[PDB]
Amino acid sequence: ILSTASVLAFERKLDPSDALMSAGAWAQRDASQEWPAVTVREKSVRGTISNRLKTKDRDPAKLDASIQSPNLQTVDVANLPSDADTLKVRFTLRVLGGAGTPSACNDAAYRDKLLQTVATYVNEQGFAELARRYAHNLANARFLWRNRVGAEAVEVRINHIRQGEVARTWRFDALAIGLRDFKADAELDALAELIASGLSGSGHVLLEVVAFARIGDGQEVFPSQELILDKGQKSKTLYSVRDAAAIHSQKIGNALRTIDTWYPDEDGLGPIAVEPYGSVTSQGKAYRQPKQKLDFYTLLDNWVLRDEAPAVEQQHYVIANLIRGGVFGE
Amino acid sequence: LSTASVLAFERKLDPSDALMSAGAWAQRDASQEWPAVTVREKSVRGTISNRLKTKDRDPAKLDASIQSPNLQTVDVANLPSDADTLKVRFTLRVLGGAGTPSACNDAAYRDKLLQTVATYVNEQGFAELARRYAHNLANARFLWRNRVGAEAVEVRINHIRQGEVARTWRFDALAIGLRDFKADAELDALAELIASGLSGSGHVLLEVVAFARIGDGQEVFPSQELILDKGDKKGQKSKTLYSVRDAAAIHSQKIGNALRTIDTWYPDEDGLGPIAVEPYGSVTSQGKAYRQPKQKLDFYTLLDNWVLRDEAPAVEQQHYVIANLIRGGVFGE
Amino acid sequence: GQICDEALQYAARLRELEPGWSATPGCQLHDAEQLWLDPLRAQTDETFLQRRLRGDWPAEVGNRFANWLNRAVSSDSQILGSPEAAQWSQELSKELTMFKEILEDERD
Amino acid sequence: MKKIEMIEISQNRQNLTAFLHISEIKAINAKLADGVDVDKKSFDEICSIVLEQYQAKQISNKQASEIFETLAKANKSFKIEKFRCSHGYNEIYKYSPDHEAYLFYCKGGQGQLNKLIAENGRFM
RNA sequence: CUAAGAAAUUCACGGCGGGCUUGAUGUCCGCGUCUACCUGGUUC
Repeated sequence: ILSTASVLAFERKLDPSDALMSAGAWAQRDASQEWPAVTVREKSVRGTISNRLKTKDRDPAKLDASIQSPNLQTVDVANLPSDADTLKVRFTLRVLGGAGTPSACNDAAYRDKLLQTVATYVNEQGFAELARRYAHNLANARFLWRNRVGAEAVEVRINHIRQGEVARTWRFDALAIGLRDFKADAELDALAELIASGLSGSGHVLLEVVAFARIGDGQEVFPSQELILDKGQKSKTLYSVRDAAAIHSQKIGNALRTIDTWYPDEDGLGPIAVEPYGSVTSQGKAYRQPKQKLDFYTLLDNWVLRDEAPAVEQQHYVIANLIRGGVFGE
Repeated sequence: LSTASVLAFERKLDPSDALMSAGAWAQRDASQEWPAVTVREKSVRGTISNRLKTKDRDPAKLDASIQSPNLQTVDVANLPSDADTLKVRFTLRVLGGAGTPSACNDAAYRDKLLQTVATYVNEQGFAELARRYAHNLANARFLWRNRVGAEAVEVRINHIRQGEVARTWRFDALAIGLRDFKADAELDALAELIASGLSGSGHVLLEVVAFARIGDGQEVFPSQELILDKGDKKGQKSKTLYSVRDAAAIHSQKIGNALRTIDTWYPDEDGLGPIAVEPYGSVTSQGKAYRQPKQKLDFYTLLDNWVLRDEAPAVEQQHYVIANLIRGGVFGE
Repeated sequence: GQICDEALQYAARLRELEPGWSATPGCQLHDAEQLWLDPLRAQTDETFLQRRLRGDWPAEVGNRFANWLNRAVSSDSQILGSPEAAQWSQELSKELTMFKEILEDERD
Repeated sequence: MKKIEMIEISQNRQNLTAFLHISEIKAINAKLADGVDVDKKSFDEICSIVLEQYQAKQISNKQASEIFETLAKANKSFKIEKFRCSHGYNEIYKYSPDHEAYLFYCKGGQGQLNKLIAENGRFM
């Protein structure tokens, strides 16, 4: 007799913050601490009817009477200044450690076997495989989602803060490091070992991450956008913290855990964010189907209940979405 | 093989908002510190000239309209009284990766679409679309109502590699037409540059300046903002103008519409001229739609003919599909 | 026809019942309803107070009421493409045509 | 396949006509009875005929399972459900066709979900 | 030239003692707002 508890919850490790945007000139990015913020303004927009209309009602009368109707929309837009060409994005990140221990549980035997399974994992192999992939997703600039496409140069600065002062600095070139491979450098492995020590409880780390992207004078940046509930009525609004455009923290947290490449469909497509029934929202489909046996909710209770440990590349997936958090069980 | 339920294509050839300034000719080569034009306020007393219901009986609705004072308050942008030209400046960048969708459901549909665009680029280059995009840059068509009546306009284009200038082009936009797409001896270099940007082999950032000699204190026309009813009889109740934080300016979508006036393959007439690339390719200033689905030259119908059932259309209008896949938008059911 | 009369009685008894009408919140925008369904002059009657809403043309209120009525009666290509939406618009036009004559005999 | 899965797979899909290739039409005709025939048909009537034949003690379970497997491969459109329950977090969301998404409705679990399904109807 | 004509509901009052609401999250793609105007209202 052994079964899954009714309520089982996990808090998250790797808590990021929001990312405020700011604007300045390239080759002044060393003194980039008094640069002004990128603000959100509004503008008006009208356009024709261009959606794929239904063929049950497709006559020239409707197509010429739909043009004269006046469509006025108010949109939120965020640009760079006319004399600046570099976007700076800054946030902080702290990893916590204590990943296999739940925040709530019901059975007394289930948590004592889950802790033993996770401790057996950590004793067999450390957090050295997940941490280099997290440091890879920090090393390039995947947290810049659409601000990264088409940029001339990207540069990332990472500080380690252990008092009210810095302790270690890193500088990377985010376009030399791809978005496809996971290869090991000598400077990247120090950061990998640092955030591997942070995930094991053997220290307190707090990183400050800055990214510079060179796009061009007066060009359009893309902050995160909000939800509006409802003749010139606003149809798009953008997220903002005090007089500054921003990106949500959950979007950067999604861009950080694009880790797994062990899903059975392909590997030339590249990495996928770690989710149960691993699913891409822009693609519309769901890899790791429960008809196959490469789920979180199948590998987890085959590993814990029936003592059938999966392959080594598939244990990183279970530990990755235990690090992610959430409510499992019933 | 059906069509995907969602399909989204990102925009290539994205410009910024063009800012306006004023100076003098024979000083336009030193036009970096010119003062920028401001949006000013004035008053207008309105006389009724609207077409009422014809054969009106009394003067109680017409001779009493004169005694009722109308009060309007308008925004106007004027040149100074010592300046006789208008400088309009913006930047542009072309991306590449034109046939790859931003979001789609079907996995076997983009396997057809990507190889369709692949064999299009393999058969014909991007040069035919690029030389007409460079033509629309070369004339000052992004100046909509500031181009009319001007005695001399000219266009400077700088190719920007780093914080410097890689290549300069200087044109005369009245010596080349707004109606004909004919070859030149220097414009083909700009065409090859933006075709290399459109194909993915490098990145391209252009800066476009346009000088227009209008007159000593005339009126320029920036974009017009959609006004709300939260103002009094004074307080911009009638006409407000778009100004980006310092000075009057044109929207970016107006210049984007002025840069894709490229296609001349619509079967209405061979002398009417080019229009902008739209599905059901329409004009708002004219009110007339073209390319209806009654005819078969509509984008959705021939796209489903080309991609699904291998009905490759005519080559002279195969550039229309790629011209409105470069434009970007929301397609699919 | 019943829905028009309920709004007429609500305008006649709601603003006309309470003996007070101060400045609206956002007077540059809250002045159309404060001018049409608003009371006569009061203690705060300035120079351009009793010579603005009684001397101006009180005929924009009919189109403003028709703009509110257009939301309630739903229109689309299912009705506008058929011949019943034209009569459904003409009935509202014949109803709101008296909205300027019966709703414009007070000031003018 | 169980019969509960049969009425589930019959009700949650749209009604489509001409959704079959002719190879699958003769494949289904090889697996149905002698007398009845389906041609130029929609989904529902096929579901009703095979349900009536399985209610009769005449058609076997592997054969109706092949029929419902073929109907499972063929039909690709589903009906959008009106309510959706997020189970660990105890929340109920309601579909809004203007946003093309599910918005937050109330707090509750399976009993409250069955209550609003019985009150408002299951599908859109 | 009224379902007409007529009429006191009153006196007093202690609501009250305790408490952990929690755990995760990608809002995305695209757009042409144009043409006209004497405030010599009595901005008392």
